[PDB]
Amino acid sequence: TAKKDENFSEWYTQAIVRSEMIEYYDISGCYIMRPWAFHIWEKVQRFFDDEIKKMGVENSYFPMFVSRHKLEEVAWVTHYGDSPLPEKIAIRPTSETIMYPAYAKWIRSHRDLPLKLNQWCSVVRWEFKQPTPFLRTREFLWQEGHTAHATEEEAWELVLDILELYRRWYEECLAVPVIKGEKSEGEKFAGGKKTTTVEAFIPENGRGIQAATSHLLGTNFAKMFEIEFEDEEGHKRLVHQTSWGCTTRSLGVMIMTHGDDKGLVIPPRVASVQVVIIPILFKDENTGEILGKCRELKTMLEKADIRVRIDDRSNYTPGWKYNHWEVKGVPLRLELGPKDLAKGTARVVRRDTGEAYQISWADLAPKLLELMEGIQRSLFEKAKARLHEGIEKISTFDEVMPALNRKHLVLAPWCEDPESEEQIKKETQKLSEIQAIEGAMKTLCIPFDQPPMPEGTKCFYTGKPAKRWTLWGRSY
Amino acid sequence: TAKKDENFSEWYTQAIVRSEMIEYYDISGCYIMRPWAFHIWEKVQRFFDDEIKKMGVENSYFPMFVSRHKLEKEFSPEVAWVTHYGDSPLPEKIAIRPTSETIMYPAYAKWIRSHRDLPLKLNQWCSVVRWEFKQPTPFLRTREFLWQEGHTAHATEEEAWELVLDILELYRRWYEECLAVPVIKGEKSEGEKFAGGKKTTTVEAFIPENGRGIQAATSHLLGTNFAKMFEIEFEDEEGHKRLVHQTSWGCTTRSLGVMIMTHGDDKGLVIPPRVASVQVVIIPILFKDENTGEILGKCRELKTMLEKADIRVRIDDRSNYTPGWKYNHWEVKGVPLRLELGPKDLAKGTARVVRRDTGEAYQISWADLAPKLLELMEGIQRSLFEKAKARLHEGIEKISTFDEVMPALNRKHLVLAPWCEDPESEEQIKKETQKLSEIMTGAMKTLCIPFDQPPMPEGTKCFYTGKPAKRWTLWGRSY
Ligand SMILES: Cc1cc(N2CC[C@@](C#N)(C3(C)CC3)C2=O)cc(C(=O)NCc2cc(F)cc(-c3cnn(C)c3)c2)n1
Ligand SMILES: Cc1cc(N2CC[C@@](C#N)(C3(C)CC3)C2=O)cc(C(=O)NCc2cc(F)cc(-c3cnn(C)c3)c2)n1
Ligand SMILES: O=C(C[C@H]1NCCC[C@@H]1O)Cn1cnc2cc(Br)c(Cl)cc2c1=O
Ligand SMILES: O=C(C[C@H]1NCCC[C@@H]1O)Cn1cnc2cc(Br)c(Cl)cc2c1=O
Ligand SMILES: [Br-]
Ligand SMILES: [Br-]
Ligand SMILES: [Br-]
Ligand SMILES: [Br-]
Ligand SMILES: [Br-]
Ligand SMILES: [Br-]
Ligand SMILES: [F-]
Ligand SMILES: [F-]
Ligand SMILES: [F-]
Repeated sequence: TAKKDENFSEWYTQAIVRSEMIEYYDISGCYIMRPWAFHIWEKVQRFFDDEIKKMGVENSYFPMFVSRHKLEEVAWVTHYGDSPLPEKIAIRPTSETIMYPAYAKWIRSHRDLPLKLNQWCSVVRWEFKQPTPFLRTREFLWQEGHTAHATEEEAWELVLDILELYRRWYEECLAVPVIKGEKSEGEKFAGGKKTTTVEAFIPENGRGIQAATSHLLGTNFAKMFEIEFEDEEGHKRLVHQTSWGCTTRSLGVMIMTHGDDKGLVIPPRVASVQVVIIPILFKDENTGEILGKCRELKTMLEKADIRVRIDDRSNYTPGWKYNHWEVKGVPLRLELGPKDLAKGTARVVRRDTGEAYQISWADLAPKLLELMEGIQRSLFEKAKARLHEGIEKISTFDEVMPALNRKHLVLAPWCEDPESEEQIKKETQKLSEIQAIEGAMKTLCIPFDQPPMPEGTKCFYTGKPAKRWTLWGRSY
Repeated sequence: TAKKDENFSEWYTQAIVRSEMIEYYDISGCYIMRPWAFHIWEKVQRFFDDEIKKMGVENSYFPMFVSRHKLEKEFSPEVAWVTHYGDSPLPEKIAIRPTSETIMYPAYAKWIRSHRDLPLKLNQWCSVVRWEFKQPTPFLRTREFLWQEGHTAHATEEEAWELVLDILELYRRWYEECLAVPVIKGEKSEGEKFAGGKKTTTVEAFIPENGRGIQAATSHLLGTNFAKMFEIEFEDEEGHKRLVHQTSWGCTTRSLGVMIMTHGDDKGLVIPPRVASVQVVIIPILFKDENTGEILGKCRELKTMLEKADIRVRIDDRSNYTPGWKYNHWEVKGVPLRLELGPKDLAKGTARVVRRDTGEAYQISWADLAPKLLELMEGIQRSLFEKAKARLHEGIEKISTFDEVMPALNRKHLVLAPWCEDPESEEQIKKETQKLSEIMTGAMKTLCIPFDQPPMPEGTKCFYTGKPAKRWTLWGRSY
């Protein structure tokens, strides 16, 4: 009902509910993840988990509770039954304070390193602001990896390998283009040394959003938690640590990237159902001819590793089913009616473009595989083009507000001084308000891919010598 | 180092710490599950997840919090309550899930409208919290634990019951086929079944060293009781509203504890090959620079060859540990097979292989390695299971009268006794056995009413009440 570009947030809420991905919940900021969405989480989880296992990272499970003093918008447990606890305990917002004392105990010698752990769990961040399903929620599923190394070089190497896996999670599984970069000093994880990130862009509201993160923590947590090892010469040294995480936010980004006015569009690589078979039957009927052929076609397609679901539910019209599965975002629908039975073909409609194909039964499995690769690729390339058109390369501050009013990001030469970022946030916030009467812009990332910087280029805000091209915009 | 048959509890503590399975934590009743334990969990999780997906069960994720009014729709002391965010008190307190019925079933009532929506079959892998102020046991009884909970809804009772039994058979396979732990299928007594369910089925395990039974997993026929409570109804094909027939089932990381206690020995863990992330560890014997490069090369060749046979191999080529250290390390961790390669073996074209369960050593040519190791692993798996099954059979005494109860309990055995199944008699038996044990609770309770029933001769009396016995019932002290 709501059009994606006209009323984006209403479009989003409608799409995630009518698709049967999300059920809203009486406790604000928490959502039920139904199988249509949870299957996508399972797919990217399997991909990422298989890859980090190749790197020697091992899964674990640490408690969801942390004691008050060890933690020093956290949800506090204070009672069991009607009886108060001796001390109140917090639900994890992240697990540094839960894991790193164990790391201190475990690590004694250089022979104990590197230590590489991951866990899949949920965390709780009880912010009072209004939630956004998938993107900003009070409880969410994630994975957090935490490693420790004998040298800075090895930790940094892992940071970048994990960031590349996050690029693949988004770009290869979810067909979402992302930008690799480094966070500004004011936006990085405090208590880390350097934060790398992959950033995505939502064209409909012009907002950047952080997609995943990979931190070079350095030795600051080692000194805080006394994580030391004896080296090959017998001297005590601090470990060099990393941590990295990615959440069900990724599903939200996928939904927003590929959806259209009709509803969701799910990339074939992660879709719970890749091909829905719709028999063209009407109430009663059922002689078995058409459903028999559908079952044959399902078996044949499943032998080619295609995920297939026959919607043989009675008392829905074929058009009702077409719209139902389009709203859910199934990438291909296969229609089988009497005419198709009589000619030995089936009619296949791809979700992203609406293009229809008449395919002989014998040709179904290869053709569908081909179409699937094409849909996946096309979804990514169109989204990549939109990303490129949403970034304006500028040189002076007078170009900022116009570009933000076109719902674009800006790539601008920046001095990288931390005070200027706050200034810029405030100054853009003010200018925005003033227009509004008739909203702040921050750094998203300093991209790894740096265009050339002509000698003597000035920072777009301060006029001081610019160091690097920086990506700015409004953000989630 | 404690011996398993002398101080069982300290043996267990040392076994799970020394093998790097658990780490202690400052919040009582919670433990850290280290990677070595988590590998076994991942194996049984993958097994069970694949099998329920073949049945059409889909995974999902429901919130960890539930509202007061939803939680108490109809145990209360065991629920952890969240009352504050930062320093602000919530308007109303919210609870952490001890189980998810009150969270999922309102959603079921909304989602189910027509027979076209059935069956609805969902599962989730998560953790739950039961805040008992009693002493925990690592894996077996903890305040937070990992589990899966499945919840299904069906148009008919017959279909629901078939699913209950199919899931219970998957739990039998989880314990017996993966973990090599024998279990007994049965039905819970009226006093021990899930309240507000119709029939609870169970698989039960036994710990010989302390004589205790323990529930291994559970599968409930809920019937229509929760459908009434939550108004989960469907319009059948003639437009009449009908109640759904429901099931719920679960199993936890307690399974790992049971595996440890069943197969572990004085040397530490013993991991069944089917759940071992490392089935064969290859130890290069490096000493005085004798043939270092050729030995390492041959180890890598053997690893490739074994992996083509789908054997899970690790080469422990770490230079900062001696070979003898590595032998002990992987023995304490329970790796089923150790492969030793030194210059003597390199010359002979053979390897020395030692199996963890018995310590027997084999000299195996390289060309024979893969089929011989596959044979040895199936032998180890089967032998672990069979020896545990024999201990289970020897731990059960079939009795007729109440006077044989306390002697059998003092032999650390369970009893199989003819029982009237009256629920008051179970409470009376619990209290009386506890009293007699005084002269870790000594009470004896029902473990299950086994599916496999011995003959019941006409006129057999209940071992306690003397009324006519209905069925043979398995009783013991328990976890
Ligand atoms: C799912 C998810 C995901 C993320 N992030 C953060 C970065 C990250 C990435 N990359 C991680 C964690 C991986 C590193 C990611 O995914 C953050 C939140 C969140 O901050 N939740 C609390 C909350 C609740 C709420 F009702 C409202 C707000 C709210 C409203 N306005 N503002 C400004 C906040 C916030 N949640
Ligand atoms: C891991 C786990 C597992 C199980 N169960 C229950 C049945 C089940 C099976 N099969 C499930 C859940 C699958 C159906 C299973 O695995 C129960 C508990 C537990 O009751 N935890 C709380 C607690 C903490 C604690 F510190 C101490 C005690 C305690 C000490 N003495 N007594 C009498 C209690 C209890 N924990
Ligand atoms: O959570 C982090 C840092 C990193 N932890 C490991 C996974 C990847 C992740 O980026 C930063 N962070 C974010 N939000 C937080 C919210 C609260 Br509440 C607390 Cl106490 C602490 C934190 C906190 O430390
Ligand atoms: O948890 C159950 C019933 C079933 N739920 C689904 C998975 C399998 C499981 O056996 C029984 N049970 C057990 N312990 C509980 C503890 C508390 Br606290 C509460 Cl409120 C409720 C319960 C409670 O309902
Ligand atoms: Br994938
Ligand atoms: Br974060
Ligand atoms: Br027909
Ligand atoms: Br004991
Ligand atoms: Br899984
Ligand atoms: Br339970
Ligand atoms: F150092
Ligand atoms: F596995
Ligand atoms: F290896």
